[PDB]
Amino acid sequence: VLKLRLARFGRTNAPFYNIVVAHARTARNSKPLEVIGTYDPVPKKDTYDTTGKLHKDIKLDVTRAKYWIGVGAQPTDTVWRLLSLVGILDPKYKKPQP
Amino acid sequence: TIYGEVTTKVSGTIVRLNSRPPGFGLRVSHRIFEMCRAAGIRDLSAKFLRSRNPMNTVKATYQALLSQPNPEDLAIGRGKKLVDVRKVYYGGSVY
Amino acid sequence: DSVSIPPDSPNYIKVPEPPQSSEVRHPFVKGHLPIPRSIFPKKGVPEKVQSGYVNRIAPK
Amino acid sequence: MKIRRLFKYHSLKKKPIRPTWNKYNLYNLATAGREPRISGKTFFQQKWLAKSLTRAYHGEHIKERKWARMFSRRLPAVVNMDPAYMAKYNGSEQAAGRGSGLSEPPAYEKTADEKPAKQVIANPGRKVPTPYEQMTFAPLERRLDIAIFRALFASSARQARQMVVHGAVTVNGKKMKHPGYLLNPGDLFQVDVERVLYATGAPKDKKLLAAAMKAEDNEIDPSKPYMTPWRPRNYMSAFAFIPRYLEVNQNICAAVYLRHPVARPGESEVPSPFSPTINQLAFNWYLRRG
Amino acid sequence: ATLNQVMRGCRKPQRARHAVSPALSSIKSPALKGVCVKVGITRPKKPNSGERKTARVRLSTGKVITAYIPGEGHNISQHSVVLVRGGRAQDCPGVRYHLVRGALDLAGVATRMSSRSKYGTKKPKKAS
Amino acid sequence: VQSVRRQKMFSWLDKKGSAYKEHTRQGPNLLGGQGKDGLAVPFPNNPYFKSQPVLSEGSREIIYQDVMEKGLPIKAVSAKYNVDVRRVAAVIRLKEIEKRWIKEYKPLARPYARAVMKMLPQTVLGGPDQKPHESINDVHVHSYTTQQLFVPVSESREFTREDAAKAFGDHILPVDKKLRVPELIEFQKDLLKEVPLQEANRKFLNATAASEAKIAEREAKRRQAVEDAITRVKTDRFEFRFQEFNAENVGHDGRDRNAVGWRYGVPFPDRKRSQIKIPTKVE
RNA sequence: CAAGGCAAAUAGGUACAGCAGUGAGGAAUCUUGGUCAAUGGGCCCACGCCUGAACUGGUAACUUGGAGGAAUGAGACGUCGAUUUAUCGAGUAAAAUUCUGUAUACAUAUUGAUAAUGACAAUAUGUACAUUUGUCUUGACUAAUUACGUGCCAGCAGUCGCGGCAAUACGUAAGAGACUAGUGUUAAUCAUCAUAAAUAGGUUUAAAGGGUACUCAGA
RNA sequence: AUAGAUGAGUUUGGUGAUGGCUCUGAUUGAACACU
Ligand SMILES: [Mg+2]
Ligand SMILES: [Mg+2]
Ligand SMILES: [Mg+2]
Ligand SMILES: [Mg+2]
Ligand SMILES: [Mg+2]
Ligand SMILES: [Mg+2]
Ligand SMILES: [Mg+2]
Ligand SMILES: [Mg+2]
Ligand SMILES: [Mg+2]
Ligand SMILES: [Mg+2]
Ligand SMILES: [Mg+2]
Ligand SMILES: [Mg+2]
Ligand SMILES: [Mg+2]
Ligand SMILES: [Mg+2]
Ligand SMILES: [Mg+2]
Ligand SMILES: [Mg+2]
Ligand SMILES: [Mg+2]
Ligand SMILES: [Mg+2]
Ligand SMILES: [Mg+2]
Ligand SMILES: [Mg+2]
Repeated sequence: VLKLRLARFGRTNAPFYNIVVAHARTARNSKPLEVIGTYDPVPKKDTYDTTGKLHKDIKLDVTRAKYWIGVGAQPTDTVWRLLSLVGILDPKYKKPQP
Repeated sequence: TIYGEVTTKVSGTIVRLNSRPPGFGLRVSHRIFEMCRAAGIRDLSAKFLRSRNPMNTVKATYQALLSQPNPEDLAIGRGKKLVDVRKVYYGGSVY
Repeated sequence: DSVSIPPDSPNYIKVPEPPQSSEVRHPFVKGHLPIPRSIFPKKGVPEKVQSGYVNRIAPK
Repeated sequence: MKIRRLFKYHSLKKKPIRPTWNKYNLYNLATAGREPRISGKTFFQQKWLAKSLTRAYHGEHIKERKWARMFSRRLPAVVNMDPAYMAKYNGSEQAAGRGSGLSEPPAYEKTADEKPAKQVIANPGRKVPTPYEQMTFAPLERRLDIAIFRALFASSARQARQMVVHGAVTVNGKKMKHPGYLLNPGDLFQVDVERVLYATGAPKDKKLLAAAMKAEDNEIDPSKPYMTPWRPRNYMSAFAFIPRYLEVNQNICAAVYLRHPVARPGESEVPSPFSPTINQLAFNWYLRRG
Repeated sequence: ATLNQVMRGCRKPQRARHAVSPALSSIKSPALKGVCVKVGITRPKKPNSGERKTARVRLSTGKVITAYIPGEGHNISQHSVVLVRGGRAQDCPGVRYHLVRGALDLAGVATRMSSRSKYGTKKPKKAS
Repeated sequence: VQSVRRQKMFSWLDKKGSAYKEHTRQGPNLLGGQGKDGLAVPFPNNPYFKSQPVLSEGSREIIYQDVMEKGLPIKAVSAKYNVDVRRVAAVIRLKEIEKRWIKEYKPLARPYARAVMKMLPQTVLGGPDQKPHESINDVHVHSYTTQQLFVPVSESREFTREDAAKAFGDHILPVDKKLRVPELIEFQKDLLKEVPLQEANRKFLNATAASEAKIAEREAKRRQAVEDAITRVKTDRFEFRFQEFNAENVGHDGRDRNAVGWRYGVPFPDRKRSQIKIPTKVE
């Protein structure tokens, strides 16, 4: 079952992820079929910016992720959330308005 | 530095001197460093091939600094220019 | 754009250097990445890119 | 913890030259030997003597093990080339003759003739040599703590390191707390003004201010570390020189790292109180550390 | 040798050289533990003269080697568990090992003031 | 009682070294003194390192006002006063920080600036321009052009700089293209064609001004092309920036210096000597 | 399914090369922690359950990286070791003075995570503190000296060697040279070594031309 | 990837060769001794 998931890398207290296309039943950090992109959870801050805003750096190959999604790949809950922001899929969860 | 490369032999003590680009330094042995430092050379490489006799080592190195290929005698002999590419490129001898 | 570049950053004034003005020797990067599999045949035009291919394999 | 290597820093017996404006250092620098005798010393005894001399000034606060790896065998240099020559000549004349150039009469003949021969065609000042040997410790000039010392913002390389470790410096408008940061061409490092005044300002002797509270222009402020009115250090004029690879602004106590130290024909951009004979011996030591 | 003679395997490794401490070099160990079998004296060869204190030791591997006791004065005897390290007495044949003086049972020289690390002597702690 | 060595120190520090206790005269007062080329020497044993002049305070403003008010290209100002383009750009950056301080009502280090500038040699630009501040045509010595080559050619060949560049390598350029202000060569060629100096400067200004337009264009197209790949999707808390890239550029074996991703088959180099764990770039 | 060890008898389980841990062996290598919050996986319509993988805390200088304090300091007109009472040093060294607030401690805030869920910690800012020396070497190779004791004895040594009564080599004392939270030693690997030479060796007298050349294969 | 190629002690009454051994450089999932 092809899955678009995150392979955790980095050091202690410094998580760095790797968006990959691997088989479901395989080690988390094994060499995948491809590497779609990376993901950094800790938000950064613009160098010369004092407004206080924060952003998250995410490198992603949309063209390559779309093909795999179209042939039956099942992204995890976290990768699904990212693809929703990009506009490829619909949000799986939403904040209750009532 | 010296002109090109020189290889001399003095009774089983062969010395091979090589010219090196500027800023290379005197990456030579302890006896060649003194001769080059006294003659005015600053960039060179050396290698003892067969033997390392202290005396013949210095005799061979002295005969090598005198047996350098004269770039002008090689030109008149062959009837062909031997252009100094580094001189034309920079417009003169960049010491 | 978000905010103008201040005079502190080196990008305040761009002065491109001439060609062949440095010789930085970058080290060898250890490790490899998986080679993505080719999706189309090297030669010829495949059928996957023709019109109506998606509608045939994924009909509503 | 004071290590055994600092017990005699400005000793008048050993006479070491240190990177500081201390008066004891000024005397050891002024009365330093013109050329240490190396005639009888062997090749190792010369390389060691040159290493100990040069290492007492260049990167004195850096472990020997670390510098051995920081030492680079790449000695950069530039070449001046005016456009007037290029416009007229395209380098063909340099290959005249047999490839090296048109030969000129020997010197013992030019003095004999009355008229001087025509001048050779080439760039101006194209026969003077370049001091490559004196750029051995150029990599140390890239450190952030050294650049602060060469800009005259601190009284020594040890004090310029304190400013960085204590969060008093900011490179590119951002705080930098690492004295080993290797500056890049274009970085603008800026030190706090209050530290530059105390570092270069004259000592604050409470006895002088006693007779001051009673008796443009600046008033006397007895609530500041340096002595008011601010006056430069006593013997700072003897060490007042800013290298060419820096562009400083005394007003805001800032400076830009234009480029790396680069050699030129007849000039080097690396402060070193040692002749090319010593810098050449120190360069051969670090090729193989023996 | 012709390229053909090299194709058939004429280049063979050089004959091995014996190690100074085979018992340690063979198994790639820096030191071994052994039970002292005999503490005697060995005489140097032609040039040197004296009585070198040695110890016949039976290593943990099983080898029975002869180690040299450095320093002045030891406190080991029969059935003493001592630590053996590489080395060799250049004038005593068969004495191809040394004994660590800060070892299990072998004590360090108590009256040693220089090179205490080589003889396992704690600092005197005069002021402390 | 003071030792003999100290007694000699204070002896020299009172008669010969007393000239350095205070800086009375304007200009350098170093130990080596003036050299043969009229440049002080901070270290007598090292005659090659000389104290070079620094841009005077009033001179820094001239460069700033010319580039900002008159809007002249940096290349023209660099060639007018013989100041390197890398220094002209730094003078403006540092001057802009002064305007911020003066605008923010911050106290400058005026007492430290005036005293220090009296210890260094200066070069006042404008009318009294005795010598050029520095060399603006210095070329970097490429490693390929440092080799001793004697190419055998015809006895009557016109070996030019172009031919020499090809002899060092195929991808090498001559020094005519490695200059920071290449518009000067075109300017000097006009003086050989008996062109009026008034017109020779006009062409030079238009040349530099035209080149800066191109450079400014490439920069704009670059930054615009780097933001087209970033799709900003604001959220409740932060702003997610999705940078696009090609997942197929990993080389023929997966080993590419510019590849994106945490490479596999490599352990941590943390236990290696000379391993850098300090920021190497502060944007 | 068979055999042996432990356990079990009419029973018919177990094998920690799963995590932590114990014993043994050895020169030598750790906690019988917390949590499923993050990433991954299994089951499930869904919610949700489970996860010794995993993430985190702990132990060890094993390694790497960083901190580990800078400036002033001349008449305490003191002290110490040499000796030429003034020469040669300890020595700008110390004390003392003027500053900083580094590792760390504490507080606050943000973040790791979002539909919600935080075991544990990072980052930023504020305030506060100036905290050890150790070790090898000192004949030449190899940077660095004398004195006394010892007398081929005691010992030193990587190599050459030193020691037999005026030893720069041993053991002490002082000085000197150097590395430093490390320093030495042992073991090992590469290079040194063109010291198995494909690149690139050599064989009269130094290791090494076969007793001979017709000849299949092979160059 | 264009800067990258280096020696030293030791056989002899002595010289020049041959040929080993050892030191000089870098390192370890290292151990030990003094810290
Ligand atoms: Mg022997
Ligand atoms: Mg001692
Ligand atoms: Mg000893
Ligand atoms: Mg276990
Ligand atoms: Mg088992
Ligand atoms: Mg045991
Ligand atoms: Mg989980
Ligand atoms: Mg999950
Ligand atoms: Mg579910
Ligand atoms: Mg802090
Ligand atoms: Mg959960
Ligand atoms: Mg010596
Ligand atoms: Mg001998
Ligand atoms: Mg002794
Ligand atoms: Mg450390
Ligand atoms: Mg025969
Ligand atoms: Mg036969
Ligand atoms: Mg025979
Ligand atoms: Mg004979
Ligand atoms: Mg030989």
